[PDB]
Amino acid sequence: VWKDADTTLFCASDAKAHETEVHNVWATHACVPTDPNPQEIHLENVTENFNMWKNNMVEQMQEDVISLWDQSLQPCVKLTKQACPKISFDPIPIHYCTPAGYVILKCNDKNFNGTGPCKNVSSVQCTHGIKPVVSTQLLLNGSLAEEEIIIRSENLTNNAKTIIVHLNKSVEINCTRPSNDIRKAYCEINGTKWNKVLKQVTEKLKEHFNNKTIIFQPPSGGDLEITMHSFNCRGEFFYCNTTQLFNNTCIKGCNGTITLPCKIKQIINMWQGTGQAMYAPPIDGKINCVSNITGILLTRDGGANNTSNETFRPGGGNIKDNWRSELYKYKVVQIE
Amino acid sequence: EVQLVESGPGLVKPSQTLSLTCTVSGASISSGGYFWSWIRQHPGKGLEWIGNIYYIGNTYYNPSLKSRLTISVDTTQNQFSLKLTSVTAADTAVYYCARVPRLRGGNYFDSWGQGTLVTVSSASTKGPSVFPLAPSSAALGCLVKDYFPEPVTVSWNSGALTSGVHTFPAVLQSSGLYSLSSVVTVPSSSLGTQTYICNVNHKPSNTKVDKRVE
Amino acid sequence: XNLHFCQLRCKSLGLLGRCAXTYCACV
Amino acid sequence: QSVLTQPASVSGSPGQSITISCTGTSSDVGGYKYVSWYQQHPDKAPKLMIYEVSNRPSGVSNRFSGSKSGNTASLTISGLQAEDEADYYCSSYTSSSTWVFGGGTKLTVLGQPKAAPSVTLFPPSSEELQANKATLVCLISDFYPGAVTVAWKADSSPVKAGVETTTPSKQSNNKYAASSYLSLTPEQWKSHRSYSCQVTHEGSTVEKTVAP
Ligand SMILES: *[C@@H]1O[C@H](CO)[C@@H](O)[C@H](O)[C@H]1NC(C)=O
Ligand SMILES: *[C@@H]1O[C@H](CO)[C@@H](O)[C@H](O)[C@H]1NC(C)=O
Ligand SMILES: *[C@@H]1O[C@H](CO)[C@@H](O)[C@H](O)[C@H]1NC(C)=O
Ligand SMILES: *[C@@H]1O[C@H](CO)[C@@H](O)[C@H](O)[C@H]1NC(C)=O
Ligand SMILES: *[C@@H]1O[C@H](CO)[C@@H](O)[C@H](O)[C@H]1NC(C)=O
Ligand SMILES: *[C@@H]1O[C@H](CO)[C@@H](O)[C@H](O)[C@H]1NC(C)=O
Ligand SMILES: *[C@@H]1O[C@H](CO)[C@@H](O)[C@H](O)[C@H]1NC(C)=O
Ligand SMILES: *[C@@H]1O[C@H](CO)[C@@H](O)[C@H](O)[C@H]1NC(C)=O
Ligand SMILES: *[C@@H]1O[C@H](CO)[C@@H](O)[C@H](O)[C@H]1NC(C)=O
Repeated sequence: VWKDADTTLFCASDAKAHETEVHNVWATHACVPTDPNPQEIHLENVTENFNMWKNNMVEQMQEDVISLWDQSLQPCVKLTKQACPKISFDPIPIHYCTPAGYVILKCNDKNFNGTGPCKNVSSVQCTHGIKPVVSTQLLLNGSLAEEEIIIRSENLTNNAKTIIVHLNKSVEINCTRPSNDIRKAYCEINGTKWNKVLKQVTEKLKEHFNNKTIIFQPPSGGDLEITMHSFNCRGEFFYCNTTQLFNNTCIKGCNGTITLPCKIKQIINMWQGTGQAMYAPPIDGKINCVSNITGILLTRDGGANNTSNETFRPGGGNIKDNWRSELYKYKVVQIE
Repeated sequence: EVQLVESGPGLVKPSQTLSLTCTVSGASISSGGYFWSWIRQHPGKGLEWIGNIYYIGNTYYNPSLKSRLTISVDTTQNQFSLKLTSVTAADTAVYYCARVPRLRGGNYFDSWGQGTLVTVSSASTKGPSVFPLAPSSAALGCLVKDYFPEPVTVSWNSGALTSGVHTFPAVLQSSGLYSLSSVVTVPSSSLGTQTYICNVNHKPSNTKVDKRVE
Repeated sequence: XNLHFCQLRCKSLGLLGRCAXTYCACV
Repeated sequence: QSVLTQPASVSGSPGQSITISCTGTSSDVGGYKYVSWYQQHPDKAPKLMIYEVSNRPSGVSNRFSGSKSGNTASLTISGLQAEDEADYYCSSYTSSSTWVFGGGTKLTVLGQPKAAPSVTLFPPSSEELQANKATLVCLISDFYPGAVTVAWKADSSPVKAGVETTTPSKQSNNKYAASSYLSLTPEQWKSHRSYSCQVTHEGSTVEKTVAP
């Protein structure tokens, strides 16, 4: 009664007609009103093979979130002056949604790493509301593992492959650029909360690597974009030094709250295509956002050898992985 | 799959309300993903967008029309319709049906209906009276006399003579009402053994009548 | 992502280069 | 709710290439990549041919392509052929929150024959007469181009009215068509010896005569 396939989905949103927010405005064209009564349908006894790492829904969310930016976000200076105005910018949740002749299958397996057979399979006609949060290193307000923690990877042994971890407990980040150096801004994270989780990982990480010590590390090198947790607030790009997050020590004796430095940049590397873009600078006003760390992205050194332990460090930059962190559980399947 | 058909009256009186309905074959929801549109063309002139509606109650109208306009989604939704109050001879037009749709972008009118003509005056509907016109010194046909509004349709031999068949454009006489003719080319041998009948139809006054030719 | 530049760019430190999306990463 | 501006007409020749322009504003075409193009053909429904500035529906030649720079988009046709002779309409979405079609450009493919008309004339039907009326029916068809000028005659003998007359009506096969009905009383038909129908087009005049 069905086979795997790919087709041009459609999006839906609770977007509002006249707010000037860039996400609302994009989706007012592009998307359709949201369904008042969306209906899930648990399926008989059907067992399906999902594969979050080869999912054409990812490639589609990507296309959108790109168009959404290079369009809403106007630089100064041309490309390849342009006048760079200041625009409202908070992402709203976008539902993706099958058209006629296809449906979406959903894995309800609680502990599941978007790969292999599923068994507890549902049928939505529209995914959940996914906010298109573009960021690095950390995955911000979004899904969250219902039961234990989940380590996603296309192949763990190939150190080359990004590792996505799905947190089962959220943790807030309080990032602020106060209302007067203006380019200087910071983030705060309740320390004792965060560490239990990191501890809570490692363990759940150690499980996947033979009870051998799990060591963290700063990133080896590359663009400021990946070396540092990059993200956007109210239109402003933040670059945060996460050396304090992976602070092996604070775990025996230690203390409470954590604080990251973070700088705002106006000359950044595009995530959308190879190049650079200039945006106008901030405004003496206060700029704050507060995200749930719903998960994080790691790489592994391979390296070892093996000594007797594994080294892990921040990664990201391939934004399709952010879309995967949510889309892992859905897949498009045709009927006709 | 997916055709559309415009159903309704072809005449309305001034100061009155005009109302049509479209009928699917696709699934107004759903499927998708897609809006449902009304679009019109005063004859000899261009296209004017009238409105859009989503399967939910969402309606998007032409600023020009917003005072005299509504769109609806009916019978289980399925089928949608146009209601256009207080009209004039400028509201006369061929009203098409169209689907959009909006997947992730593209906003673009497809699945076009064949349209229905809706004429506007206070004049009265009037079925035609048909006469058989036969040839000499060839091709024959059928005259459709004194009718209103347009359009009449001539078929020939319940459908199986598309063959050599010209059904000409009609003439609105100096009076209020129309008249048109339709002709068919056949071989001189054939006649003597054939019996051709034309099938004239006029829905604004359910006039169906056939008439033999020699 | 421009890999070869990225490869060269990380080689400065004696790291290898890899594309991480439209960015440059080093190990 | 603009009006979106296309040149009233354009022209080309077989194998040739030609583009129709569509200009709007920073809110329509500006604006969004939602410019659509339609071919008409008298007298059929519109046909989508380009959507989203430059895309094609499956089953539309490669000759049709869509472009857009700034607030003006354009349709290019290549390897021009007869079956292109039509009206082409432009449309675009519009900031908040509507669509708006363009005027419409008439494509005229040049370099063709010069077809002469084809008159045939029917007298009042045995049956109409028996309902004291008449109606002579003249039918001009398959000529090029429009227009024609038609004049009836009794014996000598300029007559009207009568004397209704259609305007050049184009058919599928690019060639035009007209018609002229001479309404009259039955007695008046029995009056003369023959009525006729004189069609005239460029050089030629054509006659078709009928008798009781
Ligand atoms: C399937 O998963 C859903 C969601 O986690 C749950 O509500 C349901 O009880 C499960 N059904 C079966 C048969 O295990
Ligand atoms: C992902 O889970 C499936 C069980 O459905 C298993 O086959 C696969 O080995 C797991 N992969 C990883 C990397 O944990
Ligand atoms: C994620 O969600 C919260 C709540 O909507 C919002 O305030 C926050 O700014 C979001 N974070 C990012 C980085 O978009
Ligand atoms: C998350 O999973 C870990 C083990 O993987 C477990 O110890 C913890 O209690 C889980 N859930 C929470 C903290 O909500
Ligand atoms: C995963 O990566 C390892 C190490 O690079 C390699 O041996 C293998 O090709 C991969 N395994 C599978 C099952 O593809
Ligand atoms: C974050 O900390 C700042 C002070 O640095 C202050 O605005 C507030 O206590 C926190 N804000 C939120 C929303 O938690
Ligand atoms: C941070 O969270 C911990 C964990 O419950 C709590 O004990 C402490 O009160 C919190 N500290 C602050 C400053 O909010
Ligand atoms: C972040 O700051 C720390 C200071 O603890 C420094 O050691 C590290 O090199 C810095 N990294 C970057 C990319 O700024
Ligand atoms: C990490 O922990 C150590 C405890 O040894 C302490 O100096 C400080 O609280 C932390 N420093 C950084 C840079 O995170």
